[PDB]
Amino acid sequence: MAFLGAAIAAGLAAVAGAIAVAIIVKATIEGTTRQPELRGTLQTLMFIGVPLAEAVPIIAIVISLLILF
Amino acid sequence: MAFLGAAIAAGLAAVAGAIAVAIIVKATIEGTTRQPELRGTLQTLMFIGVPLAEAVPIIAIVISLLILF
Amino acid sequence: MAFLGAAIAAGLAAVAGAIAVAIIVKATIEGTTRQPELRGTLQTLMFIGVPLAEAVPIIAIVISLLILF
Amino acid sequence: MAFLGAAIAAGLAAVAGAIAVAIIVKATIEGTTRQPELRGTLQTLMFIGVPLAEAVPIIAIVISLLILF
Amino acid sequence: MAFLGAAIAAGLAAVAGAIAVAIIVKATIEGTTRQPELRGTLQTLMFIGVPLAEAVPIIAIVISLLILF
Amino acid sequence: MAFLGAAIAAGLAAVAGAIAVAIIVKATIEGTTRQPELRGTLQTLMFIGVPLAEAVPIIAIVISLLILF
Amino acid sequence: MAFLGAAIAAGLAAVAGAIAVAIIVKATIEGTTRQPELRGTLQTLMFIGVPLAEAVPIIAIVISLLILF
Amino acid sequence: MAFLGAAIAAGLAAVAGAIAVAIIVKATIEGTTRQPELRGTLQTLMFIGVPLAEAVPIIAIVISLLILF
Amino acid sequence: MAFLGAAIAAGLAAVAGAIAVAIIVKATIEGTTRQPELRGTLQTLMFIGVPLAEAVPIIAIVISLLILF
Amino acid sequence: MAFLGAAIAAGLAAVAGAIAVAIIVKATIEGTTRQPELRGTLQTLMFIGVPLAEAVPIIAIVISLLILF
Amino acid sequence: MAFLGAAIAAGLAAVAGAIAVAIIVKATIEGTTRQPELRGTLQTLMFIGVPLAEAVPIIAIVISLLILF
Amino acid sequence: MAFLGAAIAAGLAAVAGAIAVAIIVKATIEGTTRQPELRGTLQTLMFIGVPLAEAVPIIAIVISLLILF
Amino acid sequence: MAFLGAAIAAGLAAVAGAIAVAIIVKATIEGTTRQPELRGTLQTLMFIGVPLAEAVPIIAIVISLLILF
Ligand SMILES: CCCCCCCCCCCCOP(=O)([O-])OCC[N+](C)(C)C
Ligand SMILES: CCCCCCCCCCCCOP(=O)([O-])OCC[N+](C)(C)C
Ligand SMILES: CCCCCCCCCCCCOP(=O)([O-])OCC[N+](C)(C)C
Ligand SMILES: CCCCCCCCCCCCOP(=O)([O-])OCC[N+](C)(C)C
Ligand SMILES: CCCCCCCCCCCCOP(=O)([O-])OCC[N+](C)(C)C
Ligand SMILES: CCCCCCCCCCCCOP(=O)([O-])OCC[N+](C)(C)C
Ligand SMILES: CCCCCCCCCCCCOP(=O)([O-])OCC[N+](C)(C)C
Ligand SMILES: CCCCCCCCCCCCOP(=O)([O-])OCC[N+](C)(C)C
Ligand SMILES: CCCCCCCCCCCCOP(=O)([O-])OCC[N+](C)(C)C
Ligand SMILES: CCCCCCCCCCCCOP(=O)([O-])OCC[N+](C)(C)C
Ligand SMILES: CCCCCCCCCCCCOP(=O)([O-])OCC[N+](C)(C)C
Ligand SMILES: CCCCCCCCCCCCOP(=O)([O-])OCC[N+](C)(C)C
Ligand SMILES: CCCCCCCCCCCCOP(=O)([O-])OCC[N+](C)(C)C
Ligand code: NA
Ligand code: NA
Ligand code: NA
Ligand code: NA
Ligand code: NA
Ligand code: NA
Ligand code: NA
Ligand code: NA
Ligand code: NA
Ligand code: NA
Repeated sequence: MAFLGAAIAAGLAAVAGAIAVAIIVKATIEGTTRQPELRGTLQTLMFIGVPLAEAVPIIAIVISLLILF
Repeated sequence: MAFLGAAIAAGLAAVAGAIAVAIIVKATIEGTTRQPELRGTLQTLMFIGVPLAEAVPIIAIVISLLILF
Repeated sequence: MAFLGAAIAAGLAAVAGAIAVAIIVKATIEGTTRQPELRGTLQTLMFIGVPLAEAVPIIAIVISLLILF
Repeated sequence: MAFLGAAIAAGLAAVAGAIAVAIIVKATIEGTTRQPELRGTLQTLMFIGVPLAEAVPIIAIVISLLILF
Repeated sequence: MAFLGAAIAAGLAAVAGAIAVAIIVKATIEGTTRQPELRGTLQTLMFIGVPLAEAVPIIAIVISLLILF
Repeated sequence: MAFLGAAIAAGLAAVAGAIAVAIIVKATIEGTTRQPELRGTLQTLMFIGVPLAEAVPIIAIVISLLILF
Repeated sequence: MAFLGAAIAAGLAAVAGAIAVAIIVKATIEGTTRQPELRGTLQTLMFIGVPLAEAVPIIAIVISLLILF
Repeated sequence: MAFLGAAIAAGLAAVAGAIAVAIIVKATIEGTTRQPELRGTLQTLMFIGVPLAEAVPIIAIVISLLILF
Repeated sequence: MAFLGAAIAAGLAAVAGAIAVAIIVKATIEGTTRQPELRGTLQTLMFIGVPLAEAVPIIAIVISLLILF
Repeated sequence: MAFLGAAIAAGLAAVAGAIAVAIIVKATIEGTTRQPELRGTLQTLMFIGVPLAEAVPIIAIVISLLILF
Repeated sequence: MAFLGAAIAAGLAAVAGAIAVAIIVKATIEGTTRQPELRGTLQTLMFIGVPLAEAVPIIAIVISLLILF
Repeated sequence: MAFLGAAIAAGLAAVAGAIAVAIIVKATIEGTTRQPELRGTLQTLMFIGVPLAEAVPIIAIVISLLILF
Repeated sequence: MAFLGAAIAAGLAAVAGAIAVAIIVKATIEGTTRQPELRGTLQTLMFIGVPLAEAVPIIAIVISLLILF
């Protein structure tokens, strides 16, 4: 039950984080394609946004380990 | 049952928080691409919107922990 | 059952709240990118809309805590 | 089964009400962007539509409370 | 089972009624935005349409109460 | 089992009836917006199509009552 | 088991019939809007098409009652 | 199990057949609006396609009745 | 288990078959509408494709009957 | 367990196969509509693609029978 | 359990393999239609891509068999 | 439980790997069609992306085997 | 439950990572096709984005092995 729990928590967090980053990274690739001169502005948005999007997935991962220990 | 509960809360919280942020960050990246001159305005919307979107997912994380402890 | 229940309520409230805020903030970012003069106008709608969209999710959070305590 | 029932009613009602509101608010933001002279008219539609959309979710919340108490 | 049933009936009715109302209201807002002269005509379609969409969700709320009591 | 059954039939009937009506009403709001001279004509199709779409959801509500009583 | 079965059969039949009708009535409303002189023509296609789409859902409703009785 | 099986078979057959016919009728309505001259030609394709689409659902309904009786 | 099995095989076969045919017929209708002079040619693709698409659903139907009997 | 297994393998194989073929056939019909001179070319792509798309669904059918027998 | 296991690996691998191939082949057909001069190069892409898409679906099929045997 | 596990690992790995490869191969085909001068550029992108996308599904396949042995 | 747990974590991790990488690689390909000069800029974004998006999926894989061993 602890195993199932930890797995569901880890599993959903993986999906959460991976898709979220992918959406953001795509956005900056498309924007950069549209406006090469905004490369740096766009990249900084990516670097701010990724951590924000991974925050709760990371927490859920931690909880996943707490369930396992 | 406590493990499963906590996993579900954290897992769904992860999905909610991560995707929400991505939608918002993407919108911001796109907007800034269309209108570089609006950078700051759009970044303010991001910084306001992100916390607002995280609020309930964060509360569900607190509940996930209350279930575990 | 109480743990499982508390989780289902909080988890679903997280999704509901996070996604609804994303949709509203994204529309606000988009409206503003399109018509920068309506920046304040669109901001006011975001500030009215968000509490409205969070209302039921927040009540579900309370019910979650009630199920738990 | 009461906890599970309460949660299910409350969580679904939260998804229902939050997303319904997001859709209505997003329409209002899009409409006001295109036709700013109509902001009042549209805001009235939003203030009518929102309560209408929240009606069954709230009754489900009330049912969630009856299941608990 | 009475609790689980009542909650399933009420949860689904809320999803049904709220989303359906949102869709209709959105349409009315988009329509009124394109053709402001039609605002009353469109509003009458909303007021006729909303009760029709809510009809069966309301019946299912009654059934939810009949199962609960 | 009766309770669970009645709720599944009522809840699915609600989703069915509410969404279909919404689809049909949206379409008549959009059409009326594009071709206001067709107001009456389109309203007639709405009034024909709504009962038709509600037919089977209503039989299922009846079956829902038969399971409860 | 009979109750569950009757509910599943009737609930799936309601979704089926209601959505199918909705798709056809919508197509009819859109078509009529684009070509008002084909009102009768298209209305005939609706009246042929609806019974065809409703056919199996109605059989499933018969099976629902056979299961209930 | 027989009841639940007959129900799954008939309910899936209803979803399959109603949606399938709706897709085909819609195409026929859209085609006729686009190129009204082909009314009869498209109607023939509809009359050929509807029975073909309905074939496996109807067999599944028969299997439903075999499971029941 | 036999009953449940036969119903899953048959119901899934029905959805596969009916929707596959609809997609192909829809395409043939759209094709014919755009290029009336290819009527015969597009029809022949339809008569080749339906049997091909229906091939595995039909086997699934045989397996459903093997399970029953 | 063997009946439920055989039904799952077969019913999934049916959805896999039917839908894959429908997607390929539709693409052939659309291509032939747009470029009638490529008829034979596109038809050969269809005849290579369909067996390939069905290879795994077909193996899943064999495995389904191995489970029954 | 062995049976149910083999069925899930096989049906999943069937869905994965068929749909992937359908997407790749549809791409080849659409591209060949737009730029027939690239028939050979697009066909090489497809003959490289299809096996790569099938790699893990085929391994999963091997596992399904180890589970059975 | 082992069989079931192994099957969930391998079937999800199959879906994951297959669809991902299809998305990438499709993108390669569509781009080469728009810009045949870049067929080698695009193909190098494809040969880099594919192994990356398969990394985790391949590992997950290893795990599936560990579970089974 | 350890087996089932490890499989859920590894399988969800595979879907997460595969799709995220694919979305990103697709974006890179589309951008490179639209703007061949940015080839290297876009490729760097891809080499930053991929490791990022696979981070949490990799942690879930690690967790999958913990659960197993
Ligand atoms: C458990 C299932 C996991 C996978 C669920 C689906 C994964 C894919 C999610 C991403 C889908 C949406 O993409 P996107 O980049 O926002 O497109 C934006 C397109 N524009 C450029 C026009 C804005
Ligand atoms: C349980 C697993 C759940 C997986 C959830 C995955 C959901 C991903 C949804 C992301 C897609 C939405 O993207 P977005 O930025 O709103 O743009 C959409 C509108 N435009 C393209 C025009 C901008
Ligand atoms: C476990 C289940 C998780 C569910 C996750 C579902 C994610 C849904 C995300 C929805 C994102 C899209 O929103 P939106 O901007 O209103 O549409 C865009 C419309 N425009 C084309 C006008 C821009
Ligand atoms: C279990 C949790 C489920 C969460 C599901 C969330 C889904 C939210 C999707 C809502 C999408 C709302 O976009 P829409 O009204 O089509 O925009 C159309 C705007 N234009 C008319 C300008 C194009
Ligand atoms: C259990 C979770 C349930 C969540 C379900 C969410 C469903 C939301 C679907 C409704 C999305 C919008 O649709 P609509 O406004 O009719 O069309 C869009 C209008 N245009 C055609 C002009 C773009
Ligand atoms: C239990 C959860 C059930 C949720 C079910 C929600 C279903 C909502 C989808 C129905 C709204 C769709 O609107 P529509 O008029 O077809 O526009 C679609 C956009 N076009 C007109 C361009 C096609
Ligand atoms: C549990 C069941 C939940 C209910 C599921 C709801 C499904 C709703 C799907 C209904 C979608 C409406 O399609 P349609 O109007 O034929 O397309 C119109 C396309 N054009 C307007 C661009 C031509
Ligand atoms: C349990 C779920 C039951 C409800 C499922 C609803 C499925 C709706 C399927 C789609 C219904 C209508 O789209 P369609 O006729 O394919 O044309 C769309 C493409 N065109 C715009 C070119 C015409
Ligand atoms: C009951 C549970 C299972 C229900 C499954 C129902 C699924 C029905 C979905 C049928 C949709 C098929 O649309 P179509 O004609 O290929 O057009 C698609 C054209 N575009 C891709 C360009 C939009
Ligand atoms: C039990 C589960 C059953 C699920 C059944 C779902 C079936 C839905 C399949 C729908 C596939 C539709 O794709 P398509 O028409 O090839 O794309 C058309 C795109 N263009 C027109 C732009 C080329
Ligand atoms: C449980 C089993 C359910 C299986 C249901 C699988 C349904 C898969 C349907 C997937 C069809 C996707 O088509 P596609 O190639 O992306 O075309 C998109 C056309 N354009 C790129 C031009 C826009
Ligand atoms: C059991 C679950 C089975 C799920 C099967 C999922 C089907 C695969 C996903 C659907 C196909 C996604 O096509 P894509 O090339 O990414 O976007 C479209 C490319 N354009 C930019 C041209 C629009
Ligand atoms: C077991 C269930 C597994 C389901 C996995 C299904 C995954 C489907 C992934 C398909 C997502 C494709 O999004 P994307 O590449 O951003 O297209 C964006 C194209 N535009 C920019 C034109 C919008
Ligand atoms: Na973008
Ligand atoms: Na945007
Ligand atoms: Na918007
Ligand atoms: Na509208
Ligand atoms: Na319409
Ligand atoms: Na239409
Ligand atoms: Na059509
Ligand atoms: Na077509
Ligand atoms: Na592409
Ligand atoms: Na892109």
